[PDB]
Amino acid sequence: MLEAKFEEASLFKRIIDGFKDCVQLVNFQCKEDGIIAQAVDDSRVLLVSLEIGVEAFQEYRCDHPVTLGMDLTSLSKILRCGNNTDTLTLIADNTPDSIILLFEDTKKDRIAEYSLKLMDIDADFLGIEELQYDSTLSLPSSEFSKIVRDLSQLSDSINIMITKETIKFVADGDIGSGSVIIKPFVDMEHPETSIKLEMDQPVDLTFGAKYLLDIIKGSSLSDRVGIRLSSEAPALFQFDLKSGFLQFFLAPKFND
Amino acid sequence: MLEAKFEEASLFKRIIDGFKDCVQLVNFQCKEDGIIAQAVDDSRVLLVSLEIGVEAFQEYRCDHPVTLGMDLTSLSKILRCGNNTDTLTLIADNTPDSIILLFEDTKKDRIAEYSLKLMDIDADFLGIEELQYDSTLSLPSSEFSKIVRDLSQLSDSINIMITKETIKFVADGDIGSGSVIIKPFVDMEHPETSIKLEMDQPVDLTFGAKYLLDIIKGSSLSDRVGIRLSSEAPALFQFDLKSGFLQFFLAPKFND
Amino acid sequence: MLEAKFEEASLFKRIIDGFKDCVQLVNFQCKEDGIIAQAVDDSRVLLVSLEIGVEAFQEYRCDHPVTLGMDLTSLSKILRCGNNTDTLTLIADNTPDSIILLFEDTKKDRIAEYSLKLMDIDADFLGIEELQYDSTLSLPSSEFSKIVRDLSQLSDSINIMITKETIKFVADGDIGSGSVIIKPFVDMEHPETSIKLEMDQPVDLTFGAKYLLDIIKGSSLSDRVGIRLSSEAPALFQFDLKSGFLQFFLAPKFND
Amino acid sequence: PETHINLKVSDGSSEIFFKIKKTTPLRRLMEAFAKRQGKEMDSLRFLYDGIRIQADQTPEDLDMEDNDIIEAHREQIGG
Amino acid sequence: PETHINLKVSDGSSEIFFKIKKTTPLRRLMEAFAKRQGKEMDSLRFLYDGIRIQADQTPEDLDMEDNDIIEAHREQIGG
Amino acid sequence: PETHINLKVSDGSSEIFFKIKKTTPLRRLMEAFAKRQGKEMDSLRFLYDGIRIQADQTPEDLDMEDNDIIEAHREQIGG
Repeated sequence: MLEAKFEEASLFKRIIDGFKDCVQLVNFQCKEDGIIAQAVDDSRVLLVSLEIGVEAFQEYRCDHPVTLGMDLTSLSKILRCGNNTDTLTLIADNTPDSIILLFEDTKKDRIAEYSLKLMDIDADFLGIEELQYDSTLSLPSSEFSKIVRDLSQLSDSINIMITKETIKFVADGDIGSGSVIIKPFVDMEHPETSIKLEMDQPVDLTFGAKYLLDIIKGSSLSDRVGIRLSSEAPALFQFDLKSGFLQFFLAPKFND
Repeated sequence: MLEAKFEEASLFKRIIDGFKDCVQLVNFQCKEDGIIAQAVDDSRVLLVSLEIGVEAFQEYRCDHPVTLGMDLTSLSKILRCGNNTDTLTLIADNTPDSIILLFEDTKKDRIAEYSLKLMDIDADFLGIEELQYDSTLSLPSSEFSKIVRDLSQLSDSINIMITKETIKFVADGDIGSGSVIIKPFVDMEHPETSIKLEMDQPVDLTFGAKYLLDIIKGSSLSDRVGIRLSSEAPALFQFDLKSGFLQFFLAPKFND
Repeated sequence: MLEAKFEEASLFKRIIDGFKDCVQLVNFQCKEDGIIAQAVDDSRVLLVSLEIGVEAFQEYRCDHPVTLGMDLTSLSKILRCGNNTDTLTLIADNTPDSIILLFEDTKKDRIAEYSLKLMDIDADFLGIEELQYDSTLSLPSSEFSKIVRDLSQLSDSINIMITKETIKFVADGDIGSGSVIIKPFVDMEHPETSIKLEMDQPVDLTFGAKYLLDIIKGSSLSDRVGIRLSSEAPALFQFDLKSGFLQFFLAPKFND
Repeated sequence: PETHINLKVSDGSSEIFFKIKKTTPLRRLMEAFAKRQGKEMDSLRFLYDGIRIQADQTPEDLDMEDNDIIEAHREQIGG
Repeated sequence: PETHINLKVSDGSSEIFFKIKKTTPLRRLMEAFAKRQGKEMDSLRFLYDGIRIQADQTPEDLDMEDNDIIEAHREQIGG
Repeated sequence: PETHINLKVSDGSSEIFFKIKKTTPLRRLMEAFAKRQGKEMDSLRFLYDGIRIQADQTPEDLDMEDNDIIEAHREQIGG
């Protein structure tokens, strides 16, 4: 029996909005220590990985593991049905066809109960081990979002290139090209705007801007984004939650 | 001769926006005690009824009754031409082809005068007597608007079902179903949010969500909505104005 | 060598937004005393004329005159790449294929450098001498914008008609007609809202509303608009900048 | 500034009108109705416009109106 | 902080320039023009940039500029 | 309210851990590392997470964390 009452009702919506534009059918696996979800997009260059640990819930209960197959388009719709001061609880019995989404006001004057039919979704062959990475950066997610939105107007391809004290973003296209160069810095007054870089090996990788444009939607979940790059594996873009994360693993393009 | 100067220029626009998505051609009948308008939509399951009594006007004059046939699409356009601090006066002579809409600033620096060609509109056979109803509720119109917008994502049909102390709204569709249950309550601090219910007979009726989606647009006209339901007549959704109302009468769907 | 650093980065974007809906390919000519640009739309009834004098720049340098042919659609895109607190510098060498647009933060943490390929644009036969005009008015640009947006719903044609103390705007169409009459006045409290009129000869001209709808986009550049009308030349709609202007010259329609 | 309110109490085939101050608990008013029916006041659930009310509250608590109705029903937690 | 303003008054084929303080009523200035035309000052309507002005007001009321023009016209409520 | 921080200083094939107060300039800590390498402290550029740091600053200036790393590199303005 699954019963999960969210700390903040709006959080789940924020999570789903985080990746509904990458993949539309996902299995959420509920276990005794939280919820995880993984999905690969159709072209198989992008893997989304979600972990919502137990501490994201006001109250959590999963007797036996259950798999909840959801169309994120449908789910998104039901999630609009939620006042910000409302409580959201996920309820499902063992071997369900339905997930119940139960919205409640403190007074209990307005009880909204949605029951969503589950789907049979094939989620097979999901390999996931992160070799050590050549480089790890972190920066504000809005900054990164802006860099990607800007450069994506010039090209379908964004190159990220990392050197001793420099992160360079480069798009080159028909109308011309653009480079954004950023420098790691700390500002001890407002530390949340810092840019930090650990470079073991310098790296130079290109990514499809269409995918980056989806990944940046993770910005609603957290202030910062961690980017892990290696010359021989998929890149990691990570957004942390309190008790979990949203990861996006993206295949670099081939150097033609 | 018709001369009607609005208390607040923005009111008329608010009124028209209230029902321009239900019907597009309506006759406004001006009489010595105010303006009324009635129209049935094309499928003939919805009747809109408007009454603007004399007290909505700063100044009112109708010597002999006149009928003003208007395309609400055109009218809506002209109504955009109005600054919020402006004055709106409707002017028409007897047997007109035109309604004049006259917008004025206090200084009289900017005089905007629109002259709209009237239309010949057939408005026949409009039967209107409200049998007593099985049940009468009232609630905040924004609440009701939210309930309808939410449930309308699951189904083309919304069921309203009333029992001793309970109002239940139910939509059931392909992706799943949703129920909103609400309880009559009063909060003597902020009384405008109350839910009140008079149930003589319990009722259970289904309505086309597409029509409800139009009816809820009445929310710009008032804080509360009155809903009158009977098992053997059209339902009444009423929005009060100061000196008048906007009513929508809606045929229930047949129980298949 | 061209090097022009803008006083305010957002100004250039404001300028381009001012006329990108009239013409899309324009040559910007840079000279030792500033930047000018002129273009005629495809139907050849509208001439756009831009002058950005040297005092709009924090720092300005043009050794030899250069011509920068730009697609304003592309340019507009690159201009979105600019934080409001950022600095914008235009850089080009002599006989360039590229204009560099260089965005910089004070800290120099984020350097965005765009390089836009120039275009070969035919800009020939641009005659420009303004005969004296029958009438000159000025008014708030938002007022004028509102008048045009409003009247343009009734007709493809707006008539402006000027008499001793009166400016009348008139659109007449299928659904009906509208007239806005305005009076010159001064309000010495808030003088920026004034309407002033110099009429040597009374004038009566009609203009295509589609073009006026583009011209009013100049409102982002200044509070007031100057309108110069003559019965025998194109009308002038002028928006002043600090050190320059945006002019639009518009052919009146023929009196059928 | 009207101080009193007229209310009706009904149970279907019998009703009683009462006048009381807006600030007076509905207790006496409920007991009075319950008496003339020969019933325990605990035997009866009292509704105002769908809202369940308790003898402790006043017309202004419930924000009542001149001529408002209280309906009296038999006992159930349903019901 | 310039205190005086130069204005012109015209009626078509004759004009007169005047200098006055920004804070001085246009009365004298209008009478002066009207005198040299041999006309009643009530015989004349006075416009500034399309605005009808009365002898009671000052250049700063009308927010006037160095070299601004006042046009003098014959009588009508039209006109 | 933890007062001390543990940091590592590395140059590739050799590292030294240090504990210091958050409010103490990195000077001594840099000189110490430079000593055991037998190098001029001016001979070395010191990076923290890509940021170039100078002996004048404290872990809290740079907003450092327990177990953070300072990398020591040879001289260049590149580099």
